[PDB]
Amino acid sequence: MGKPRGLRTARKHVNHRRDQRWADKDYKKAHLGTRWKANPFGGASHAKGIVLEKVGVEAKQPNSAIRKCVRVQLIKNGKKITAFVPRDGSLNYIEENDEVLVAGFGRKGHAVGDIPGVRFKVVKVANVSLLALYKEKKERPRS
Amino acid sequence: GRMHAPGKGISQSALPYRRTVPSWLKLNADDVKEQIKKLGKKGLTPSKIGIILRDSHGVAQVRFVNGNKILRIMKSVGLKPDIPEDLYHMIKKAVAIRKHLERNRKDKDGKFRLILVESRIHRLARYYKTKSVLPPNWKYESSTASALVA
Amino acid sequence: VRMNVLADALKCINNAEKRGKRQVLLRPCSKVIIKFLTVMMKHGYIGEFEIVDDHRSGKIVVNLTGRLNKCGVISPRFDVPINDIEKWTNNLLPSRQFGYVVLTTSGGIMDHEEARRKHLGGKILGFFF
RNA sequence: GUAUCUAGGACUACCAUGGUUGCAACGGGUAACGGGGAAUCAGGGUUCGAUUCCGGAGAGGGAGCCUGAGAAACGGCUACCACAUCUAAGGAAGGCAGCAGGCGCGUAAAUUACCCACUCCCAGCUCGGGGAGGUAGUGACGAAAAAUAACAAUACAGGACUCAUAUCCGAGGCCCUGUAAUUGGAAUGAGUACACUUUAAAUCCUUUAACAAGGACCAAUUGGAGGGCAAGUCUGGUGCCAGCAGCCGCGGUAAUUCCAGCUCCAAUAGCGUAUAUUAAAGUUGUUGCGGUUAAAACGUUCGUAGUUGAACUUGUGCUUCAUACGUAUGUAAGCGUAUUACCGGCCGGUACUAUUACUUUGAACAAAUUAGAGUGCUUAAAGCAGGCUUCAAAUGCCUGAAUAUUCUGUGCAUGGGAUAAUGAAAUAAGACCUCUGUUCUGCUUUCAUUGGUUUUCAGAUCAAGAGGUAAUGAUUAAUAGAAGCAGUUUGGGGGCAUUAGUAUUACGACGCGAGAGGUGAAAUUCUUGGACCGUCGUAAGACUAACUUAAGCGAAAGCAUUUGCCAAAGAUGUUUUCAUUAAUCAAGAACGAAAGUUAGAGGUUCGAAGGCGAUCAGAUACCGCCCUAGUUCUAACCAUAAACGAUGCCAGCUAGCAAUUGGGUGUAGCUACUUUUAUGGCUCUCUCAGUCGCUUCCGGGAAACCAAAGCUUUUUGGGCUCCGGGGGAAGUAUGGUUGCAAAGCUGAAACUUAAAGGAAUUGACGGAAGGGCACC
RNA sequence: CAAAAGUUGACCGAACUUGAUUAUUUAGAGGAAGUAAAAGUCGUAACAAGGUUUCCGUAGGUGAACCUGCGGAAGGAUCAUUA
Repeated sequence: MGKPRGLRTARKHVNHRRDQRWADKDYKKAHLGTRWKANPFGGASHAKGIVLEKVGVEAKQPNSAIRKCVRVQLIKNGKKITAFVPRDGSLNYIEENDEVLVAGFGRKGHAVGDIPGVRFKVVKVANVSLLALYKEKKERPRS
Repeated sequence: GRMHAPGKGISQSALPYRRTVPSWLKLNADDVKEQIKKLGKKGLTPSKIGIILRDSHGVAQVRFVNGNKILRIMKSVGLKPDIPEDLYHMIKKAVAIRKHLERNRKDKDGKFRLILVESRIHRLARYYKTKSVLPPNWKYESSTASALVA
Repeated sequence: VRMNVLADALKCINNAEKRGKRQVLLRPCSKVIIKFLTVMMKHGYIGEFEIVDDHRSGKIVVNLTGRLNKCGVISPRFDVPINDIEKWTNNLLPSRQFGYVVLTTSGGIMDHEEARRKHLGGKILGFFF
């Protein structure tokens, strides 16, 4: 069924393989270097950005919730991202014009769950971490 | 196969097992050889000789009586036609149907089939150039083809 | 047409044993097939094979014990550099104890067991279990 | 020729027209130095490498140069361009991608420490210099080893054992395990800290006094507890709010998901999370996917590259010997145009010999790494130490720091002759050999020496004749293909001329009258009397109802009146020919319904658009009328359709029956006839190749189904192409291409989103279909 | 005989200017898409013959859906019966 299974067909497999791997979604991303070109992270694990605005993101059905996201502009690219503030209360911790760490939601891009267009997480406000602040183990550096 | 059409239909020559026989056949290899020369001089192609002689004689197979096939016999005595007979006939048909198309243009089935008849000539001729029975870079072109048949 | 003649015959054998049928007509039987088939005989996998002299290309009638689960044919004949003998036997053979992988080796068409004794690797023809 | 250390288009004159390319060149991109290597694995692979080594490269970007064995050097110079510096204003001087340090960039990375003691290098050197390197400091990238307590006993707890009693139930009580902040003395230093050891000198370790244990002390975590996923249907607060949730989902007042508490679980000196990668992922498929319907056959074929490719061609054996158990023969030696021939005593050379791909065995494979040998680095990561008679006396005895593979492939050398190709020579200047001293090329010994002449030798090759030698050079014809064909024969195959039939429409004549078309009912529209209709003819254009199919042909689109011609295709048949020609295919091409388009003819019919009557909120529609482009034909486009049998093509094989198309073998079958025949058609019988059906699989599948969608393996099967790898965006954007244009091809992504599709099942529901049942 | 500043002709040629070219980035009136849509406005298009079977190619017209015309297919509502 198909494959050139002859003794000296040897080039043809490689050629055809590259024609088939053209369609391979992970290899498209790798070869075409889409991370650096289109994705707001330049394949860079974290990005520090500046907080523009706090957004009251209305959830997709069957869930009626106001799910509290934050608009962030990365220092390297000026690119606008909406990132979610995970773990409790948290917009109260964000404060407009603070320096915030933008991390992703572990989803190979793709918008969260029932949360429209929020491909990203927040892990830190003012270099402390959100996480520490909720538990109360740490207290916010002044300004 | 049937490369021109989908047609699976094979009908081919069942050759009698006995490689030396027939025993009843009074006639020498010289006798059959002589008739092959005479009929070939009359302008009979080796196919036409091979069928006519079987019925008229008994020549069961030309190969069996005299060790050499018709074409080989003709060649040794120098009766061999410049282009092997199978090409001659294909080339005759291609010229004939091309002449038909000049007369009756817009036969869409005929032109399509015109390509098939040239296509087979080129391929079959390609083999003979390998045998060197055709001088290397011998080419089928239509201009010359018309003359060739006649 | 029939680029590898080998596989066409050995498929016929599989299909035949799938009925349970003790006989098969094989077409158009090669030297490689004759050597494949003699290799079968030694381990008792098939009963007697007989090659009829048509002045055409040789047909074979196979007599089958039915000891054979399945017989497969390798094309392309992948170059075995002696230590891929171990890899190829593991993959397609049901057991390490039994089942012969069949090669075209320098000294003949031989099983991998025989090939190991002679220390002559090869190109792979086949698998019989 | 010049240059140079050197070959060399490195450079230059002259002179040729070459060199590279679908085996992807040239160009563009690359978080692209390369390799040794690393990561992750069942293997196979995939990914990584900027960095601890090796080689090369560069030193802001570039160029030029001196010295010197060596630098086109930058911690040399000279220049420019860009940067930076000082200045008494004339000028001059510089390269942290060296070590620290600072700034900036960023997700992201340390001390303005000490030393040549170790390691070693350079120098004129025993000695100096050394941010080469070592040393400390910083360092949860990462790896490696675990301090943080333990036992009786007391307080009650469990489980055996006993006394019991034997649902119940109490008393004695044990190796224990514990829930207790009850007790009691013990243990051992992590830490601390003399001292010693370390060290160049300090540091920490390895040592060890003095010190340190009732945790509240020597005082552990980070996520989770609805499910995935391990553990609360807990308690307060909140109540689809806050917020939670990688996903599905939770939260609308028993919240087992929230926020806490409490209880607990899972992994604890680590764990969470992000990003990249790999496993899973069979979701990339070489190994090893899918394509009827799930995402998938290009409309179809020709067809070149590519790719693939049938059978036949040193080989079987016989005998005996040795050697495992009368055997067996596998091993050894014999015998039949490549194991023939010497020399030296079967051995070992020499003379030797089809090309390859492959494969075999060798060398040649950098260390680290990787695997791992030897070995108690006190464990261990691993270090490469060290162990021994012996802590005696003592260099005494000593093993060491292997072996493999990754450094692939390749190349070298060697063996095999299977597989797949190639090879003479059938237009025989064919292969040997041998005879012409025939031919041509061609010579150092010895004729004392040295030179000239010519013989032998023909030193040693070649080429040309003639003869003898030869199995003397032509393999089958794949239930492969090509081709012709005795021919038989098929078909709505194609083109052209032609022919018939009625109708639809229109017209006239005739003829009789006030209605007619049309529908759900109607009205428009047709008629003022002669529509509409009848009858008769004729004009125009179109088209072949029924017959006509599970029926044919054609490569496919498509092809249904008659007849003629021209050529084609296919099945059958062929003891014809050819003798692997072939199979399938990027590219490229041929044909390619309809609409749409260019120009005519043609326009009857139907009839997009328009305008009309009803219907209907709307009708713009279905419906009714008029009808345009269009249908048709011709010369051109277009290249697309459910171009569908949603199913690539070629080959073999795997199941019964009856149809069905065609040919053939037998018809002592019926009928047609000549005195009966001979002939023909059909059945009957038999068989191929065609298209399918039925019912079963005797396999596949998720099923519906499928005799192919089977043989698709147990991660495999003949050969070959094309296409899919979540759903949408999107067949769109963009560019290129083709097109007159309409369009068509090639064909993304951003971003969006947890489903999406197919199946069958049962319900519900129908202005889908059939039965019943009741004076709601 | 050595020999400085200067200097002749050559070859390398940084650098600069201007045309051409390529890769890569990014402003933009406005136009024209898609998406999130999640309380809306207008229709019922398809899903049962969706009350006009569905659906394809292609053109035009309708507010839109869509309708219509021409040729199709069945993924139909005919796997059919019907001398």
